[PDB]
Amino acid sequence: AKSKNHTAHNQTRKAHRNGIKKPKTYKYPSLKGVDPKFRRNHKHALHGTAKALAAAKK
Amino acid sequence: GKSHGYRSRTRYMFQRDFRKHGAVHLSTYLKVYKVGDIVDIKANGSIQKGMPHKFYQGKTGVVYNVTKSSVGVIINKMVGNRYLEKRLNLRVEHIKHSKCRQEFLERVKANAAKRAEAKAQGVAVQLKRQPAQPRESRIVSTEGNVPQTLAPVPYETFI
Amino acid sequence: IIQAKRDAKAAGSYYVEAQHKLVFVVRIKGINKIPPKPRKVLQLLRLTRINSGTFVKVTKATLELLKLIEPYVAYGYPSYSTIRQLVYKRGFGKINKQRVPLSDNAIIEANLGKYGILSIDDLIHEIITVGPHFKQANNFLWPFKLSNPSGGWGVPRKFKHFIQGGSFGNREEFINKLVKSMN
Amino acid sequence: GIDHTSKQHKRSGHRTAPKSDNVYLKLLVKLYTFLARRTDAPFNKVVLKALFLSKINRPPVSVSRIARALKQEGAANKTVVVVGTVTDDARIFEFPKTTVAALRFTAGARAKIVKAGGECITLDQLAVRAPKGQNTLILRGPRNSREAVRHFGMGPHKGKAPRILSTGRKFERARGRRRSKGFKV
Amino acid sequence: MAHFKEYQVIGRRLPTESVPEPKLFRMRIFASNEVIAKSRYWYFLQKLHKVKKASGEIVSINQINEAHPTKVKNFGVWVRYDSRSGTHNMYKEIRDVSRVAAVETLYQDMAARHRARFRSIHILKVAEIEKTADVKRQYVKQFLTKDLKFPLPHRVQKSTKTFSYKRPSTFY
RNA sequence: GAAAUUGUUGAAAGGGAAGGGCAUUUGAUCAGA
RNA sequence: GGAAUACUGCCAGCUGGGACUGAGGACUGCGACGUAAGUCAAGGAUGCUGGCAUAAUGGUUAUAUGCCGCCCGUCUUGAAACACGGACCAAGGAGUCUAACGUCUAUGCGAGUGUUUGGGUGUAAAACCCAUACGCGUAAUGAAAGUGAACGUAGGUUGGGG
RNA sequence: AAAUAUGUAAGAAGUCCUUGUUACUUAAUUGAACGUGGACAUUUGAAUGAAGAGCUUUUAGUGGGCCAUUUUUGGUAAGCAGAACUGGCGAUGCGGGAUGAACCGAACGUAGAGUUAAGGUGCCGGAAUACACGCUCAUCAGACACCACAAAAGGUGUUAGUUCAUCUAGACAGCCGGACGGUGGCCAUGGAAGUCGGAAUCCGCUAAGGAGUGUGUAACAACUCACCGGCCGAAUGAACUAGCCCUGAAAAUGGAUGGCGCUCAAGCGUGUUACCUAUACUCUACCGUCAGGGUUGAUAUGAUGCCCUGACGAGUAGGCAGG
RNA sequence: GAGAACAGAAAUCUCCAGUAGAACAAAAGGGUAAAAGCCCCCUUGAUUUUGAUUUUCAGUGUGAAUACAAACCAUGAAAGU
RNA sequence: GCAGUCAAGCGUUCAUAGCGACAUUGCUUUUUGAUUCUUCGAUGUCGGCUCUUCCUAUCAUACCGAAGCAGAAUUCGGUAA
RNA sequence: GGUUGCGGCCAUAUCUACCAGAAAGCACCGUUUCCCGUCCGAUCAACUGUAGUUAAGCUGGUAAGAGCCUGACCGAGUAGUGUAGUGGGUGACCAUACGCGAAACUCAGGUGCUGCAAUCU
Ligand SMILES: [K+]
Ligand SMILES: [Mg+2]
Ligand SMILES: [Mg+2]
Ligand SMILES: [Mg+2]
Ligand SMILES: [Mg+2]
Ligand SMILES: [Mg+2]
Ligand SMILES: [Mg+2]
Ligand SMILES: [Mg+2]
Ligand SMILES: [Mg+2]
Ligand SMILES: [Mg+2]
Ligand SMILES: [Mg+2]
Ligand SMILES: [Mg+2]
Ligand SMILES: [Mg+2]
Ligand SMILES: [Mg+2]
Ligand SMILES: [Mg+2]
Ligand SMILES: [Mg+2]
Ligand SMILES: [Mg+2]
Ligand SMILES: [Mg+2]
Ligand SMILES: [Mg+2]
Ligand SMILES: [Mg+2]
Ligand SMILES: [Mg+2]
Ligand SMILES: [Mg+2]
Ligand SMILES: [Mg+2]
Ligand SMILES: [Mg+2]
Ligand SMILES: [Mg+2]
Ligand SMILES: [Mg+2]
Ligand SMILES: [Mg+2]
Ligand SMILES: [Mg+2]
Ligand SMILES: [Mg+2]
Ligand SMILES: [Mg+2]
Ligand SMILES: [Mg+2]
Ligand SMILES: [Mg+2]
Ligand SMILES: [Mg+2]
Ligand SMILES: [Mg+2]
Ligand SMILES: [Mg+2]
Ligand SMILES: [Mg+2]
Ligand SMILES: [Mg+2]
Ligand SMILES: [Mg+2]
Ligand SMILES: [Mg+2]
Ligand SMILES: [Mg+2]
Ligand SMILES: [Mg+2]
Repeated sequence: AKSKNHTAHNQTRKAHRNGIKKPKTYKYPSLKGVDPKFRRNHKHALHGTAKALAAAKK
Repeated sequence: GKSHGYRSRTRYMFQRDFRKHGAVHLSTYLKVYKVGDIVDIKANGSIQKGMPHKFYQGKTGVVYNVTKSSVGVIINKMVGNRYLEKRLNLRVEHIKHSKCRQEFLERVKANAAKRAEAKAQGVAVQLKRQPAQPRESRIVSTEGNVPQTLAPVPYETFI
Repeated sequence: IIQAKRDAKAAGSYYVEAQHKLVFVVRIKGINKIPPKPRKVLQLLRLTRINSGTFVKVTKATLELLKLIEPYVAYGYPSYSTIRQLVYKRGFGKINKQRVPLSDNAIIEANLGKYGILSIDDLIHEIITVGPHFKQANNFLWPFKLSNPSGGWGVPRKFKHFIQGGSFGNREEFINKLVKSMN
Repeated sequence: GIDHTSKQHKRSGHRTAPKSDNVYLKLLVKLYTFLARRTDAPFNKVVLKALFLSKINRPPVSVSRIARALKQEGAANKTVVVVGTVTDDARIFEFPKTTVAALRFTAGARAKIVKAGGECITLDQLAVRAPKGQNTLILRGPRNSREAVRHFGMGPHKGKAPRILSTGRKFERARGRRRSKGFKV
Repeated sequence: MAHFKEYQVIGRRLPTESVPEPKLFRMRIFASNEVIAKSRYWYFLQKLHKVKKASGEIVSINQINEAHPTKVKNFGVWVRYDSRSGTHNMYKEIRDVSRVAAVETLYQDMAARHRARFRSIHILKVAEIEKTADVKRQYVKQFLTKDLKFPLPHRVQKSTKTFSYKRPSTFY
């Protein structure tokens, strides 16, 4: 016996019951897909900046 | 059977903007995109590489990565009942700087300048935008503008 | 204002009165079968119950909201007498998320004195003349829970526009009569 | 009828009393309820809230953790407050002299503190000494180091410790865990 | 829509820097209140000129009372109305003491004889016929004869009580 | 020594079901002060 | 030309009749009137009077009257259904225990924890006491051979209760 | 090239200034990214709201749907079959639509009072046989959306309109007179003269007459009308338009504006009031729930207690809690 | 379209116009003119390592695709690809 | 299946006595389909016999109108089950 | 202001038909040993800047020019459309209320602007 094929009925109500939540923007986002050459240089840049800041404590 | 390909239902979406076909002008390549820039996505049909999916046509996102000929764009795509972070690798032909934020940066500059000039002149800020207010009172003169009386016209066909 | 109108008429001009800066909106439709966008606008205007009313400062941003919820509300331009009676009889403040009757000027001062509002007439003034702290004063005022109109609605059917012989929409000056009968 | 903008009759979702039937814990809760009501001390309020917490929400605080908190600059003479159990830690060899207020002390932790020359005191003694939580330092143990936590959020590309009884080769390591058998996760 | 009042409504087509002081268009609207009067003004202005309420403003609205509300006049009324199948222009004649009474009679008569609702009727013009023999409708002409007299046969008096003891009479 | 079911007695009602809800009239019966 | 009146609106103008309610239970407050004493319609009813003192009010029950009221259970989009089970009543009658587990909670002890396989003992299947092991935890990773967790104040930055 | 719908932004994770790191990058401290330090807090950079916000774990049932407005596909169509957005029914009582899952109104703790919604106010039946202007007479009248049907085409029925005409220099109708000559006009036909048929669409007399409006003849002849007159004396004619009513309009047990019945309605169109009544709205009381608080300063034994304040209460499957 | 022996409608040669009305393996849609089409030259980037991303999506798999990184190469004068 | 509207034509002449093309509006549920709403813990599945009642879209009988109705016969139609 | 090299936007720049252009520049132009490439020194390459010319390219102008561009209370608040009603209508569809709002059409105007560098009567 044939039945219903598809409907989006009630789907927006279900989604809005717990709401459509914006995805929690952060500071310092992930560097996952960032250019690996840039990431390799940025690691050393952060190392040097931390070293300089620590040495500045005299 | 059904058909849902990568470029399905893109027939008019990926057209070449009638009488603007052919080579992409050089300003598109001369634009410079930095991480944190806000860009609108509009696919160029003549550039098949680095092309965005049809879903991201007209979406505005943030550049998170910069490569030789492409940028990485962050889009918040609504999936079910929440937004998922999507990272698109788009050649510069399919993106442009969003003017929804250059105007905002100009407004920020103007606000800072106005705050400086106000702290120099006196005590007033009024730095927030306000909606269109109801109109103040006005006096309308009839000098040379005697009100002309109109009436509804009778029906006629003129066919 | 009266003398300005007379002076314009004597000078052969027309005095165009300033557009109204304040409206009173009353929800005249029940809470069933409301489309999501007008329902959200009603919630944001705090009209979550039939015969609930609030003051709205008129701008483009709120005029569009009233446009969206036109078929479910009767709104108009409240007079000073209407505002005074509304605040005196059905005036409640939102204090610690509670509906506290405005039976004393100290109640108003404790919550709105930081805005220079010290009394019930201070609050009424801030509402009628849409002052700098109209938003805070109006939000302090709990939504007015009016009764059904005492002499009826004056129309056989409420849910066409006031212009079309119904009850909803802008009824600009007759909102005073409607709200007084509802008060 | 009212178009409700939020769920009606929603409980606050926070404990207002200890689930425990410990009479002494209830007495401590009464004392700190009085204190939080009539002292306006945020320390007293947070201690009253912590007195309700379940066991997994009061992870043990080790003496080494307390020693690091005292190594914090300017905190060497503060009364360390742990609403829960203080456990011993032999991985540290130099423990400082300090006063630690806690719900419970293990035998080793109490011995270590007393031998280093401090004192182990109860929360009511802490309340008597510092009714406003004067010069206190509240320490909390690691909640998300629990064994149950690592299995939370399990799914593809999550790296979240599958729930398993036997570990080793032949136990959930072949298909869906490496490219050589179908795919990796 | 109700007992009618006549309003003059003057609107502006709100001024700009290029065009200050626009042409101040006026109409005479029959409406039961000022809100309906302004709505009808904007309806007809949208029918006539390139303007809408959002791009214009009501300069003035004034109730026009009958100059001689206790003088019996004959009015020629030119209307345009929508029937079930088309639009038609009609001329009618109404005897009354005021324009508002004549317009109420016009709306009642159009509803009664053509099932034309208020929304389907445009009042093209209302004008007093100053001279007799310019009245061209017989149903008004017959009331313009000299020394007009007529009885009221079969007078039906309303009883206040359920029962009567008299077998009443319809004399008048 | 229950119920179904039944006899007698007593009470009451009964124009093509009966039973029920709200409310009170009437009859019977009863607690509290 | 001078008014009036209608209509609409306003008064912190006055006043008559009717109905429902009387919550609370020392004081505290805001006020009003008074020069002040005090008084008050001001953070919720008191005063005066009558009858009865029991079936009178009330409850229960039967009946009468006005209006309303389809047969429950079930499957179902939809049951009063011309869908199914049910003539009636009594008694019986259906998420149990176990092995191994996830979450959460309580308890004990805590880098350890688990006395009860067993031994000792006993007022004898109880209670009480206990050695060596073993299990799990304190190390992971790799197919495996194997290797095996501090540059640092056990790091830096942002937020973070106290 | 809309409308609706839709992405982003409207700041302190910001802006500006100076200069630190790097193995990246640059011709190059050039830039890139991350920073030290400094300056900017009344509107920290639109509106409105916010029984708070964020987060985590774990589990139930469900995974046959259906209906209404709108968009919409297949189909002649369907109470058909399939999509879109929303609102609903399922899961839901209540007032109204007589009756009904879905429509209108309104969502529900126990009560009192008031006011209403939708719908109604002749009687059933609570509430005006109310007011007012018109329309309709049906020998199948009509009488409230969903909804329980009716069409094309018609009607000097009746009503109201549009446009064009005739008319006291006599309109139309009515009675009577004339209605010729050229001319049997020409032609097709056996015969056709105005009149079975084609073309030509003329004039003299003319107030007026058509090479013809009909009847009649085998063809004639003859009556007849357009056309003009005699008499009467003021309004009349034609084509249209759309209201109500009527024809079109035929099914089976006897029966349905709900019934009765109703005809200047108790029908239809419209307008103004008054009135009736929902579990809705307003106020109050009481029950419970939730939330925010007060109170170990004692006799005072119920701090899980006592108390204050505010809001809320529908519910199948299902979950939990207190009994 | 205009011309040239055989040669005509169609062998080939020449000029003019020609926004693509052609072609790009295939279905359709899009795209492309000093090219993505045609011809010629050189080639193997149809390579190696393992990650990230997009569509389908449970944000699993598979397929397909995108942008890099680390190499080794091809081509070009080179930018580049 | 039945019934209309228009009227090019048929009917010697004459569209409508009787018909009526090309079109178009309907009605009916005695056809057959379409659907799958009810019934699969069961509504006895063809036809005939028997018997009652109902409908009218009337074959006959009653009374009529029209005709290309002289009579006779017949045809069309009305009220009528 | 002209012109050249490189350009940005990519017709207000394009297209058709005519006319004009001082100076410089550009260009056509002259030659074939070499590099180079062709059936063909036509293109491409090299050489001269000399033998000549503004004829063409190019630039600008003209045209009730084609196109294109801009604006409009031009059409038109029309078409369409969001929302509303126990509105109309047998229906098809339509009207009204609160909003948004085209395209064609018509009219008028316009016909490249401009960046860096160099050069010029
Ligand atoms: K069956
Ligand atoms: Mg299904
Ligand atoms: Mg496009
Ligand atoms: Mg490719
Ligand atoms: Mg009343
Ligand atoms: Mg009503
Ligand atoms: Mg409620
Ligand atoms: Mg016995
Ligand atoms: Mg018995
Ligand atoms: Mg009997
Ligand atoms: Mg008055
Ligand atoms: Mg009391
Ligand atoms: Mg009694
Ligand atoms: Mg009943
Ligand atoms: Mg079924
Ligand atoms: Mg059932
Ligand atoms: Mg049945
Ligand atoms: Mg069964
Ligand atoms: Mg049975
Ligand atoms: Mg039993
Ligand atoms: Mg199932
Ligand atoms: Mg189906
Ligand atoms: Mg179900
Ligand atoms: Mg419902
Ligand atoms: Mg009905
Ligand atoms: Mg109630
Ligand atoms: Mg009655
Ligand atoms: Mg008709
Ligand atoms: Mg009635
Ligand atoms: Mg009526
Ligand atoms: Mg509490
Ligand atoms: Mg409930
Ligand atoms: Mg090429
Ligand atoms: Mg059977
Ligand atoms: Mg049977
Ligand atoms: Mg018949
Ligand atoms: Mg040459
Ligand atoms: Mg060359
Ligand atoms: Mg030249
Ligand atoms: Mg031109
Ligand atoms: Mg509605």
